[PDB]
Amino acid sequence: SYFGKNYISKSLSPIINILPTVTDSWYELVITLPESVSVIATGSDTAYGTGW
Amino acid sequence: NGSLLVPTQNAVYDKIVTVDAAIATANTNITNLGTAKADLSYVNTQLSADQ
Repeated sequence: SYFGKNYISKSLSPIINILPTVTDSWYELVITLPESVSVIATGSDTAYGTGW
Repeated sequence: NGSLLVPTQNAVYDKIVTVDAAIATANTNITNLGTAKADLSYVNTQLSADQ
């Protein structure tokens, strides 16, 4: 577990100090939820600039 | 098409980038076409001179 997400290591060899965010060594199973339940999308309107 | 989901910033940004790349490619095609492909005035003048 890492920042509220679950990452499954997929490297065939031991990995140490490799963050769960790296897609090469981790899977990051996207949390399946009841899609019928209308989960609200909190949208931070923070005027971005098309380079971020 | 049917997607009750929420679009990520990265997917939208990448699609925007490739759309802009396609638009720029079309614009450059128009640029290198007009200057080297399409012409009516001087062609008509040379045709009239030949006639």
